[PDB]
Amino acid sequence: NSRFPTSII
Amino acid sequence: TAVVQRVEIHKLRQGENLILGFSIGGGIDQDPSQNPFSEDKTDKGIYVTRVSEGGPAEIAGLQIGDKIMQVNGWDMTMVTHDQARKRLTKRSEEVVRLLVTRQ
Repeated sequence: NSRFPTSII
Repeated sequence: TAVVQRVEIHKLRQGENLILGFSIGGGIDQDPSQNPFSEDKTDKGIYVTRVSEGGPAEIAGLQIGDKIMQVNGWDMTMVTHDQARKRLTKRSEEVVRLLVTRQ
């Protein structure tokens, strides 16, 4: 989802 | 319906960085309606959106969909996405304890 950004950590 | 879990992640060095082996979504600056993991679509909390097979988070017991309530005692319920990211990735911290809830 373009509108649900996620970040890898 | 939700159960509290406490996990203790030991970060893995990957080059210059210490990594945790998972991904997050959410935050008070984001659109909570787009979070597929929450029960309440106004929930602006930080959720685990992916877990790396064999990584530190998996070994520690973290699971996709977990809601992160605290990191090393720091409240994660009303933070921006970037604040959450920064709290999880302090270069000085090799061990991070997460308080999560799991549906």
